[PDB]
This record gives sequence, C-alpha cells and structure tokens, in this order.
Amino acid sequence: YQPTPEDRFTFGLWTVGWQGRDPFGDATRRALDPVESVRRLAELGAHGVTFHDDDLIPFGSSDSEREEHVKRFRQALDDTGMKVPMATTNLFTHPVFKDGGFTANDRDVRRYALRKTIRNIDLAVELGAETYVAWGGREGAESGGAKDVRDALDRMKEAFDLLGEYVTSQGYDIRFAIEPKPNEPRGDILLPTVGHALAFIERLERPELYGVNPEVGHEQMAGLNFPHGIAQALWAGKLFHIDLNGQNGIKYDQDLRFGAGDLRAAFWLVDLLESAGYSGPRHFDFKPPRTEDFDGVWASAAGCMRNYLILKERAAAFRADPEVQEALRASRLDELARPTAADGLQALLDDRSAFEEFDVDAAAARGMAFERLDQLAMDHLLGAR
Amino acid sequence: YQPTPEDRFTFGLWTVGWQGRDPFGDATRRALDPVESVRRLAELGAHGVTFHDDDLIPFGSSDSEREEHVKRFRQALDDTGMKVPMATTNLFTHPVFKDGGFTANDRDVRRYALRKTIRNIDLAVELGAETYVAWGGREGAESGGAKDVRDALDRMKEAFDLLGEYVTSQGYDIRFAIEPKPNEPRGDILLPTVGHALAFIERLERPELYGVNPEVGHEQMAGLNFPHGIAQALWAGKLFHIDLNGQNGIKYDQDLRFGAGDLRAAFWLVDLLESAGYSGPRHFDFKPPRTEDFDGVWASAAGCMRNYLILKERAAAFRADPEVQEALRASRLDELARPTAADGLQALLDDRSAFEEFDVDAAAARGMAFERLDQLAMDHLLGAR
Amino acid sequence: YQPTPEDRFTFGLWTVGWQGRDPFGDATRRALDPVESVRRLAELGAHGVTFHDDDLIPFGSSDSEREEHVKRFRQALDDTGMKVPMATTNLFTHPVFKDGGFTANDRDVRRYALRKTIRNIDLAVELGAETYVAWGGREGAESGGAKDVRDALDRMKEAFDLLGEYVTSQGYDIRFAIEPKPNEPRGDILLPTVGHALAFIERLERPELYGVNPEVGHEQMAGLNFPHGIAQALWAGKLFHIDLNGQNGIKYDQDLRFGAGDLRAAFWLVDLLESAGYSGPRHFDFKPPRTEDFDGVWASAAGCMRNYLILKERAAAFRADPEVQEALRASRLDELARPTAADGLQALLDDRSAFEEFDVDAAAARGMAFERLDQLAMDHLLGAR
Amino acid sequence: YQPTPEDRFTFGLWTVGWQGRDPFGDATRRALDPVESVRRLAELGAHGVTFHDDDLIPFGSSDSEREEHVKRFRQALDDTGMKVPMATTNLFTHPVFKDGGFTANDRDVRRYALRKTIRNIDLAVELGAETYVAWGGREGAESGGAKDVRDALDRMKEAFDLLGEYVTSQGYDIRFAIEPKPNEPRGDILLPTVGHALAFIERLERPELYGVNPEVGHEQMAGLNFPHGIAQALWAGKLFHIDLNGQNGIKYDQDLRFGAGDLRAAFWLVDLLESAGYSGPRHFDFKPPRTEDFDGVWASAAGCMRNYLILKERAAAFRADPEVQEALRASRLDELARPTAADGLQALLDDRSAFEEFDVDAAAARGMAFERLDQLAMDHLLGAR
Ligand SMILES: [Mg+2]
Ligand SMILES: [Mg+2]
Ligand SMILES: [Mg+2]
Ligand SMILES: [Mg+2]
Ligand SMILES: [Mg+2]
Ligand SMILES: [Mg+2]
Ligand SMILES: [Mg+2]
Ligand SMILES: [Mg+2]
Repeated sequence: YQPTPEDRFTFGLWTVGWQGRDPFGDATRRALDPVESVRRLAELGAHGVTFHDDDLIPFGSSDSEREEHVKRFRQALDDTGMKVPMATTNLFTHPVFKDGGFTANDRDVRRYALRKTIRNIDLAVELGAETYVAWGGREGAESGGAKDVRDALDRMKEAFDLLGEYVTSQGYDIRFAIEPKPNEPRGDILLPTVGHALAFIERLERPELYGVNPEVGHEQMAGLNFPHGIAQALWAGKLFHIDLNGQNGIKYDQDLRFGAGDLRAAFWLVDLLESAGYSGPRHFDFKPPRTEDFDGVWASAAGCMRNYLILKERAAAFRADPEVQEALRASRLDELARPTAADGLQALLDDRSAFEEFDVDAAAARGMAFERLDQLAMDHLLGAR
Repeated sequence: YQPTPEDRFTFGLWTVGWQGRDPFGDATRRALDPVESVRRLAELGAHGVTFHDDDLIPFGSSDSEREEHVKRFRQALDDTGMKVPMATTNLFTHPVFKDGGFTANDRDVRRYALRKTIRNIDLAVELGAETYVAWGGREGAESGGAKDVRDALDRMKEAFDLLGEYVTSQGYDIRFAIEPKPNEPRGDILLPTVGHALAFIERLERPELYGVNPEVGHEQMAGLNFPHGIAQALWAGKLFHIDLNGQNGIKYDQDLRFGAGDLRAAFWLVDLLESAGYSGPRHFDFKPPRTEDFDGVWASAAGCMRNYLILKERAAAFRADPEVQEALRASRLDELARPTAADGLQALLDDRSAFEEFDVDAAAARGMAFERLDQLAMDHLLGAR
Repeated sequence: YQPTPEDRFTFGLWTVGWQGRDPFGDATRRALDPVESVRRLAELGAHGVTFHDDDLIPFGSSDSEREEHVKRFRQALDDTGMKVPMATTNLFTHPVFKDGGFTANDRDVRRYALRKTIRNIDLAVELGAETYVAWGGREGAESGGAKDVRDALDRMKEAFDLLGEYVTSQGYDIRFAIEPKPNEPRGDILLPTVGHALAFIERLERPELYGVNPEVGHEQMAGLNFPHGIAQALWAGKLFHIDLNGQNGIKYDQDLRFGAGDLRAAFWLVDLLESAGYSGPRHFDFKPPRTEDFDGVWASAAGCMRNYLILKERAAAFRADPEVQEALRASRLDELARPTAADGLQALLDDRSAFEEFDVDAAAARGMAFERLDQLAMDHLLGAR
Repeated sequence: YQPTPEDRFTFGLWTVGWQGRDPFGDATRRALDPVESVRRLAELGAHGVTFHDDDLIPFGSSDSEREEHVKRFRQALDDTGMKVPMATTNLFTHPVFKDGGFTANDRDVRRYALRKTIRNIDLAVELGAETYVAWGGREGAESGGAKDVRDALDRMKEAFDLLGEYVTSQGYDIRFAIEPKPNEPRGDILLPTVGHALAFIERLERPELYGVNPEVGHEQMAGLNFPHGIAQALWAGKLFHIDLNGQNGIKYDQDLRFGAGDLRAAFWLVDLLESAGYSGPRHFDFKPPRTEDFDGVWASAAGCMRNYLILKERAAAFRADPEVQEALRASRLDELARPTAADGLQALLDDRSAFEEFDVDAAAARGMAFERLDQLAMDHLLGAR
C-alpha cells in the first residue's frame, strides 16, 4: 500500500509542524523548518503541501524577510516536485482577532482582517493554488448578548463579497472554500456545520465562486454523519476541498490521523468519494500526538495515507462483489434511483394503485434486508472476504 | 402572567394528547377526544391547535367516518374561537413507512406517501391553515449501504417540487415549512439541522414557497446554539413557523415543557423573536411526562405559556435598561451593525490605516467587556434588577 | 467463523423477539413464541438464552398458566441443550413503575417491586441461572425536585440488602449484577455509569454478592471509553456479566448488533476480555432494526457472533506478532507493569536520582512511539498483516 | 448581594491569573503577580486562595528563590486576612508529564512525580491547607494499546497509598481529594467521573483519608446530572471539596463563571449543598474569557460569588414556601424518606397487601404531580414569587 503523487495526498505545514502545545501543556517538539517538512513529505510520497500565511512568513516580517522566506520555499518545491494546491489565512492566533476577523465587533479589526487576507490571496495565486480556504475559528461568542448574529452575518457576507470582487477584478483563477466548525475555540462558532455554510453561500453575490471544505472531525463534534454531509455537498455541486482526520465522538477537536476515530465512517466516506469520482486533493489536517518525537511524527503522517489506500481497496472490492450487487437489488437501491413520478402530477393523482387500491399491509410486510447487506460490508472491510 | 389569544399560543393535538408510551413502557393515560382538548386549551388561553391527519381521522377511516370526525372538530372550533394555523402529515407511524415516506427505497411507498400528503393539504386549506409542516422522521438510515444519499435527495426534491406544483395549480394560499431533526427514530435523519434544510430549499424549483420549522430540542440534540440557528433563518427570510419545548443536552428527544431544559437559551430565543418582530404562532410541541395524570397534563401546558410570558418581560426590561444600552455601546455592538467597507474595495486597498499604519497591539489590548454585559443579562433574567 | 456452544454466546428473549415499536411507530413484526426462539438460536450455535419474568410469563397470569408456560419452555431447553445462565425482572414496562420500582416515591409500589423480584429469583434458581441482573430503568427523574437522591439511595440500598438477605437465608447459589445506564427512559437514571454502580456496591451489607453488568452502548451514551470501564471492573474483581451491542455515539439507545457502531472499541474490548480470561457468558442485548423481517432478524443475530469471532482472531494475531511485542517494549508497557517504589517510601525519599539529580529534559525528549504501535493494531484489525 | 469572608468563597491563582492561551491563540493578558491577586480578591470579599506549586514557585527555582516567593506570599496573606484552604500539584504542564505523572509508562517519571508531590504537601501544611487535591489530567491515552488500564490502576493505587503513608508518618492534619475529568487534554482520562473515583477510593489501604473534588463542568462534559453526582458523594460521606463553574454541554472544558452554562442545574446544586449543610469552601475554578481585559477579569470573578448568593436566596425561599411544602407532600417526597420494609423480610413475604391483594391499576392511576412542583421551582428561581 505505497502512496504515489498520483494519489494526490497533501498535508498542511501546521500538521506535521505542530509543536504540541495544548491548553494545559508546553511544547514537546521543536519547530520545523518548512524546507525540511516539504522534503520529508515528498519522500513519504505526498503530492503537495498547504499553508497559512503566518506558517510560512512569521508575523511582523519586513518585505525583505518575506522575500527570502518565499524564495527558500519555492526552491524546496522545485527540488521535490511538490505542489501547493490550497492556502489560507491565519485570522485566529494573534490577540487582535480575539473577537473575530471578519465579524469582530470593532470595525477597524474587520478592515485589517480583509487586507491581511487579500495580501495572501496574491501569494497563493503566485504559488499555484487553486483553492483558498477560510476557517473563521474566532467568529462567534461565549455569551448571548456579545454578538447580534444577523448583523454578524451581514458583516460576513460583506467580507466574502468583497473578496469575490477582488479576485474577479484581478482575473485570478482561484475559488473559495468555507470550512465549518461547531465550536472551539469560541463557545459557539458561526456557520457551525456543512449545512449552515451551504445555505449561507446561496446569499453571496457570486455564489459560483464559493464551496465548502468540510473536516471529518468537525461534523463529528456535532454528532453528525460525515458521509451524509459530504453527499449533500456533492449533490449541491459544492465539494471544492476536503480535510481528512479522525475524531472519537463529541468532545474537543482531537485531529487524530485519518482512519483513527470512527473507522466505519472512514470506510463509507472513502466509498463515496471514489464512487462519485471526487478529483480534488486528499488533504490531511491532523496533529501527531504530543507523546511523539519526530520519528512518530513521520510514522503518523505515513499512517494517514496508508489507511486511505487500504479503505479504497476494501471499498472497491465491496462494490465489485457480485453477491453485494445482488443484495443491493434485494434492498431495492435500484428503485431508489428511479423517479417517483416521471409520469407527472395529474397521472399520480389519477393512479388508484397509489392510494385507493394500494395494499399497505403487503408493502409493510416486505423486509428491507439491510442487516444482511451491512454484514457483507463489514466482512469486506475486515477482509473476511 | 395570564395568556390571551392575542399572544398566539398554539398546541398540537398529539402533545396534550400523548398517552405516555415510550420504548420501554405502556400508556399511562387514556386517549383524549380532540373535542375535549380544544375546549380545555381554549380555557387556558391558547389561540389555536394543530394536527397530523391521523390525529384527527383514525387511519383506515371510510369517507363517511372522515366526514363526521371533521364536522365534530369544526363544531368545537366554532364553539371556542380556536384557530388552526398549521397542519402536517403522519408519514412515520404506520409500518409501511419503516424506511421512509418521500425517500423510501420502494417506489410504490413513495407514491403512496405523496397521495396521503396531498389529501391532507386539501383539508388543512379547508380548515384555514396557512403553514403545512413536513417532518421526515423516517427519512434516513441505520447503516451506510442502505441509502444512497444523493439519490435520496433527488427523491426528496422530486416530492417537494410536486407538492409545490399541486398547491399553485390549485391556487391555494399555503406555504411549506421543513422541520429538521438530527436523529431518532432513525440512526441518522436526512436534513439533520436548520442549516441543511435551508441549503436544500435553495435547490427546489420554487424556493419562495418553502421555509423551516425549527424545534428547540432538535438543534440541541446536535449540541448547537438554537438562537444562533434561528437568527440565520430570520436573516435568510425563512422563519415560517417555530416549535418551542425544552431539552437537557445531547440524548433522546425529551420534549419537555418550554422553559425547562436550557433556561438561558430560552431567554435569548425570546429576546430574538420579540426583537425581530416574528409574527407567526408560538407553537408548543411537547409531551407532559408519563408520570402525570390529566391534572398535571394541563398544569404542564399552562407552564409553557407562563414561562414564555415571564421571559418576554425580562427580555424587554433588559433591552429597555439605560445601563444595558450603554454596556452594549461599551462592547461595540453599534460598530458591528456598521458596514466594514461602504467606501468600497479600491478605497480599502488604498487605506494605509487598515494595514501599513494599523496599530495591532493597541487594538488587541482593548477589552470587549462581554462579562459585565452578560452579568447584567443574568441579573435581569433572575429579577435582581 | 462458525460459532459453537463452547463460545458461550447467549441472547435475551426480548432481543430477537423485539416487535419493532419505537416512540414514533407501531410494531413491524409479530410476536415470537419463546419456544421457536430457543430452537432457532440453538441452530445458529448459541449457548443459551436469558429472560425477564414478563417475557416468559405474561403479566397477570394465573398460577396454572404460569405452570405450563414454564413447562413448555423447559421442554424446549431439554430438546436443544440450551442453557439459561442469567435472568432479570421487568420493573419498567407496567404503568405502576412509572416513577420507579425500588425507588418509587410511593412506599406500596416499592414493596410490590421487591415481591415481584423475589418471585422470579426462585424461578431463575429453578432453571439453573447463576447471575441475576437488575436494570433500574425507571429509577431517576425528569426534574430536580421530584427525587431526593440521598433518600433514593437509602431506598435502593434497602432493596438490594433485602434481596441479599433472601438468597442467603434460602441457601441459593446466585449472585447479583447491577446494570447501569445514564438516561432513557428517565431524563437521568440513578447509578448512571459503571463507576457509580461500583461505588454504590461497596456500601451494601454483603458486597461480595454484587457485581456489575455493563453494556457497550450504555457507557457510550455518556461518551466514555467502554474498554477502560471494563478494565476498572475487572481490576475490582466485579465483572460478573457483560452485555454486548453497538452504538453510534451520544444519542438514544440504539442497541445495534455487536460490531456495529464503534468498531475499534469492539476490537479493544475483545482483546481485553480474552487477555484477562473472562469466563462468563458473551451476552447480546440488541434489537434487530424494525426495517427487517424475520430472515433479517436471524441474519442480525448471526452477525453478532460472527463479528466477535473475527475480532478474537485479529486480537490474538496482534498479541502473538513478534513485531508488536517489540513495539510494546519500545512504548515501555513492560515498565508500566513494574512497581514504582517497591523499595518503599524512605528509600524513595532518599533517592536523589528521583528528584535532585533527575534529568527532566532528557526524560521529556523520549518519544513514546504510540502511533507506530497503534498502526500495527490497525493493520492487524484490517487484515493487512 | 454582597459577599463576606463568612461565605467562604475561594479562587485559584490560575483562574484570575489565566493569560488567555488556548489551542489556537496566544496570550491576551499579562501575567499577574500572586501578591496583587490576593489583594484584589480580598477587596472583592473572597475568603481565600488556592495554588499549584508551579503557580507560586516558578519551575526550576533554586532553594533561595523558593524562599522569597513563599515569604512575599505569606506577607500578602497576613496583610489581608486571606486563607489557603487547599493546594495541589502541577503534574500536567511540563513536557516530562506528557504520558502522565503517577501512571506514566516510564518508571523514572512516576518516581519524580511522587517526589514533586511530596515536596508541595509539606508546603501546603506549612501554609495551613486542610485539603490536598490531585487532578490527574495527563493520566490516560489516545489509543488502546498505549496503556494497560489494570496495570495503570495498580500504579495509581501505589502512588496514593504511598502519599497516605507519608502524611500519617509525619502526623499531618491533611486529607486528599481526587478530582475526576472524562477527557481533555488526553483522549480519555482515567477515573473519568465522580463514580469511578469513588469506587477507586474503596480499594486504597486507608480509604478514610481520601474523598472527591468534583467540578461542575467536568461531569457535564459526560452529559451527567451534576447535583445527582454530588448527592451520591454526600451519601457516601466523601464530599471533601467542590469546584464551581459553568459549562454549555458536551464539548471542550469551557470553565465559565459560575451560574453561566446550565442555570437550572446551578440552582439545584446550591439547593443541595445548603440543605445538606456542606461546610467546605465554595471554590471557583474558572477562566475569565480571553476577550476580556483586567477590568472584565475582576467583573467575572465578582459574578461567580454574586450568582451563588442569588441562587442561595431563591433556593431558601423555595424550601420555606408553605405551598411548595404541600406540593412536596402531594408528590410523596415524605414517603420516599420512609423505610420500605422496616418490618423486615419475613413480614414483607407474609404481607399479602404487597402482592396477592395489591391493586396495581389503582396505584398506577395516581399522578405524581411533578410538573406542578417543578413550575413552583421555576417561579421561585425567576422571582415570579
Ligand atoms: Mg480539527
Ligand atoms: Mg481543518
Ligand atoms: Mg422533539
Ligand atoms: Mg416538532
Ligand atoms: Mg441498551
Ligand atoms: Mg442491557
Ligand atoms: Mg474544568
Ligand atoms: Mg477543577
């Protein structure tokens, strides 16, 4: 199960570069040079890396210091064949964003956040990125009076509309992806799920330029079904990017390696992405636990790609099995794909076999046979077939 | 704190009429005649009642039996002044809906569900309802292979589009409201939150005819902030109806009386509905606990309306307090309402005070003073002011 | 992966016999005769069955009707070789238990509950049971004033002490196992976790006669780690019985077939039970989904035993792998098993290498190498080794 | 509602001294001198303060530096009348504790943790503390193979037994209190609830020396009823200390000011502590949100004490109301306090009115009248009585 750049696996600089600070503990690992991360990831078989502006260029850097951080990075990209398909803005670490970037109560902070964002869009375009992600981690509140949510959504729409106007006036080939999260670090975060972000996008001036960047663990922090949520995104034509990791239920954001946490949900997600032919990057937003040294950091990153490839094999075998294909027919998945009333409204109203003469007791007595189907999926997942 | 029909309080027949069957226990109360429920609710000061088709007309009734169930009901409505502002369809109790109504895998069940729905829309229009609610409680799955969610959303859109075509071809003055729920009775339910339902509506052929009917307890079953969710609905112009009750965290759907469960969230919800001038009915979808006899049933219903009126008083006092109005200015809620960049994009890009000359350390040092504000809200809620 | 009675798999009559009533829906399956259940389970390879009194003998039966229900049951047990290792009391379905059995506010209900329990202990002893389970599903409250919890724990201790006095005065060879659950059907249930039940047992007059009967899904309804909880039970010498099923997170009690829900936790549980040599029955308390007919009922029951046997194979292979045994040494699991200070207190206080001369920076820099270990467990679970 | 030292309100140095670092953000406030904290808290009306060793004495301090940190602190205590009733050990911040203190896999780390603990017990005794708290925040695991829980509980018992032997051999007047937490910062923490800690204590060599220190928010992170849990602690005679704060459901540990979060649960907790006459300190373990400057820090601390005093007034009024006292009799809370069978086992078995002649249908028909009672509690809480 060896990865190749063909598999389009990408990692953020901040993932393998996490030093291990949590709310109760100091760093257990030293800082990584972004040059060494690109090199070690290329040897593992990754396709590319992503960054926040402040991961690559330390906050407060002069214009010359900015120049050589970028130029060393580009040299490592050139030396390895590594791509940069996505980039994003840090609007959550500096104390100035403690009440938000785009929806901070202070007007002057909001304007700053937009200028800080615009500056990095230019850089992402320079480096070849096709997707620009926005994670509004500080947008929200800990108490009810602190934030009028309707005014906040007006400010959030204003910010995204202005960014839309910037990229089209520049002629940039880049699209935006909103990344939802229900809570942490704020008590409640605005646009808390994939659904809320999808609904919000339809009110932007140019909705074609915006999609979603869902994260496995984030929807699971609301106890939601992540494959179900991704299906609704694909059904709406809005899955621009995806963040893969593991999470063990409703609690703090664990960011475990992909495959850890809810293993069956990982299997159903891989099944769905491969079946629908999602062609974007398979991006890992995870943290190697702070119990680990650097050897365990690279072992954990290798594990992300390895688990994806195993699940892909098992899901392909599941769908290719003639016995599963007949069970799907037994469960009437073929009938679900057929229109309910292609004959139209008047014909349905005139169809006595749909009501007056419909035999409800016979239909009710039919088994769905879902449990035999699900055990075939288990058997395939576990390799007992 | 006496309710009057002016306050527009409504109750479902199935709420005060719940006999107390739960997954582990038999009924503790006998069945209510819908005639007696309308009478006892009118004396409590309610404005109206709502129904499922099968609450009013027992399933399998002939056309004559249907005729006198409706006619006795209309007589009680006439005798009391009680309204019927909403009605809905039972697509979840009969065994034939065990895999869903609109998205059942079996095509013939889907057609039946649509004919059963259409028949009750006619009746709701006859009785004066202006909102028709759809709660797809059986739409979803317990296992991943049982339901292809993209096909299911195609079937769900087909059903809602057909209902849209029916009411406009008839010239009916009625609009639809989708009621989300994340789980129970299925393992995962489709459109699990207000956000998912809002996003789905924008893909219907006639989106103006559809809104949402959120329930307090349902969003809290996903650990979400219910007032935040209602604000996004109002911001989108889609709050057609609301269901009020109480819930104690992430667990089974408790349906407690309104005010119970998360009391502070109830206060912030009432604040929001009154401040935005929501003019629809204040509908209670709750269950009197099965510990109670009929005297405790009516005591619990009285409690719903009473708690709403107390919270309304405390929230009005909060907003009218000159000391709270100055704290809101201290927290810069006035600045949140002002546009970030009414001067436009080019001016923002040319504004050095928004980046090059912006003093981030001074802005960061400013306190938001949210905790003083929130304690004023506490003091007002508890009546220590 | 064929089960044999050697594997000691048992099922409750109420599991395969569940008719499919949930809070929103009528039964989808007809009632099973307990005679046919014993026969179909024996052919699947089960070892035995368990019962509530009211599963076997319909409530309100005369003494003659009781006589032939038992006698038909015993004949089926004799015809199949099926055992009855556990039995329990229904103190939750009849309306008289709406506020509890052992801790009902009404004294006369509490006395009835004890007499109903005592009568079935006699029967369980007659049928050969060695464990008597108590699940206090109605013990608890929906509101804070309804139940003084200290008085309730006095009443709960009084009941269990009296049952203890009954079995020892009769000379019965039977022990009790308390089954915790955090909520549902009450808003909060007393003794909500394995921990609370373990602490309670130490205050009974004869603590040696009582242990716990934990359920997979119940601890997961509080977001807890079920293998961790079972380890604490084994460490205290109190794992008398276990209930196996699946559950998908914090929500209503799903009672899915074992292996479904959190698959990795099922693997770690099987690892622990086999490694510690737990010799009690492997009991399944599950519900075949109401989507299923009777063929899917037996398919789901077969699935429980099948998944246990696969996980047992994978866990044995994990522990037998020489490469995993060296990784465990790399992670210092051997050092965890060694005493911290067998040399005693004074020697530890006199040991400068434990404080004054301890090099904290060197110790901190050591990797735990937990992520390489965990991926070996993944590889073994998935059969990629 | 003015606090006085009579009310016995205490605060940790780390609470008002929190600088505002969270997993995604840098500090927003500067460090407090412990001298200024004691002074500002005394003026607010607090009774005392608590500390971790490393809050008071920076890690790595020499023996002289230790001498004047303590001596400046004692001078501020003397200047204000402030007490120090509790102290505890930091076994979670330094990287050396990344896999735990008492249950780290490395033996030499475990020995260090015990020596670091013993050193601070001596200091707490010197400063007058009567309770020593242990919060094992790093004890646990992120993956199943990393920690054998039975070996870990052997190591945890060994550590607590050794500390027990140390204080009794020294003749110290101090007792220990274990503080449970279900998760964060580890994926799962050992002894995750009040119940698990209570059960563990009964296996220590000298169980009389150990109790529990429960935290509001920690039990709510498992969705549990905190007043119920405190009742079981009081029933076992083990409530040695309590930590008060607010929390909004199952998510990260919010540590909000007391009264925030679940307000009704705060009311029922205050009712219980005052009714049972708990005489220990009312300790606040909270964090002023990082949105705040220092004026909002002291406003938030004032809010903790203020909300406690308001709830105490409302709960006293509730219990003193003659109409609530008669409702309690209506709900048969008086009967719950009476023994079920003081007449003994044989008399209960001979009592036909407890089974053969018991009229179950009459008993079942009685209403519990819990909803009228609970609305009286609401009315009293909100000051509408
Ligand atoms: Mg995350
Ligand atoms: Mg992410
Ligand atoms: Mg509900
Ligand atoms: Mg509802
Ligand atoms: Mg269960
Ligand atoms: Mg069970
Ligand atoms: Mg805490
Ligand atoms: Mg604490």
